[PDB]
Amino acid sequence: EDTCIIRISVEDNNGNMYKSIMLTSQDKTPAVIQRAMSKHNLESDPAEEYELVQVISEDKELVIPDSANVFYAMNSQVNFDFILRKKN
Repeated sequence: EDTCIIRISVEDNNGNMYKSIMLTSQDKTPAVIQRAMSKHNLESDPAEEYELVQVISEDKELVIPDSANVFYAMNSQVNFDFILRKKN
């Protein structure tokens, strides 16, 4: 129970996949941002250098780090896929 695949690619490329581990069910903020970035070896922290966007469905998208698992707080929604890219 409580399980979802979380993917994170902070390096352009609209196809190249980076992360996608279905951890138990709890992770997102800088903690997860490091598992996908610090892991491979690309940009770090989605602060201002670059931004991300968690696509869900209907109307539920997140952006910028500090996302404290914003999702299980009250429920869930299909799988989790976050795409990040450089910025200013």
